Amino acid sequence: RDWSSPQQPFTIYGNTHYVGTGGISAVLLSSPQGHILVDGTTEKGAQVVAANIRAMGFKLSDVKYILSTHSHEDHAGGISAMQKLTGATVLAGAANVDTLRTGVSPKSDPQFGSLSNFPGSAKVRAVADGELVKLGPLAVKAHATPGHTEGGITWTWQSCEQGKCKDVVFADSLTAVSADSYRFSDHPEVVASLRGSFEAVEKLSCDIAIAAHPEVNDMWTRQQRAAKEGNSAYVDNGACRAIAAAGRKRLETRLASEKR
Ligand SMILES: Nc1ccc(C(=O)O)c(S)c1
Ligand SMILES: [Zn+2]
Ligand SMILES: [Zn+2]
Repeated sequence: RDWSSPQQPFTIYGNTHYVGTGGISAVLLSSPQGHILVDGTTEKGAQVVAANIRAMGFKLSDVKYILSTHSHEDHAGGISAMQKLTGATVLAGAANVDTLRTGVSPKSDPQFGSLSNFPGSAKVRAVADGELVKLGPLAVKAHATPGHTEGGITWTWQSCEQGKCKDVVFADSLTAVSADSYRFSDHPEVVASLRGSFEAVEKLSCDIAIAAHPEVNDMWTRQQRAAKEGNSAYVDNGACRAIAAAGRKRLETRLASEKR
């Protein structure tokens, strides 16, 4: 389950398909009028994501938007390659646009000093908090969830099967992690951003959460459960509350560790 590893794709609910690697989520939201891809995985992973989309019966040229959670190599490293293969427009939070274009994270990032660069993408555009991305019948909402990065976005939509619908959340990372030289306690904007994000995420309408690191919401345990129980195994309307709680715990543990 490495970040670049092959992973046979699978449908989670309705027109929501997992097309990522063994270790990094990517989702295709499909329609007869064209598709939206969420995240690219790693640079090597782009070849996995591309093959996975085709394996689910879709054409790369029909992917019209690529949505970015955040601009680190594990989630975004494959975006540039996928953008070239698809012709899609890449959408991201305002403060991560430059990072996606250059593939270099800025000094505001708590991990700055310890991050690896990744390939810069063409056709990157900003979206605002609350903004709707529409493609034919698809409607995906952007939710600003900064803190791990300034431009982090958590993306939400509804998928349906014969009129039975579920709220799906592609949850950005909410993790307080840094270079050795960084003190969160010295950076009130980052702390406040993280805390606002925990609050936003624990309030989302959230039947099915797909975390950018899939194990954050136990994707592989759920998939194994789904073999007998069906796709209700992915459904858990407390999952966003739980992702937020774990984010809060990681930050509180970190701030305690920093006390003089
Ligand atoms: N070192 C870390 C930890 C956590 C994440 C994350 O996405 O939560 C990343 S990219 C890097
Ligand atoms: Zn990250
Ligand atoms: Zn990550």
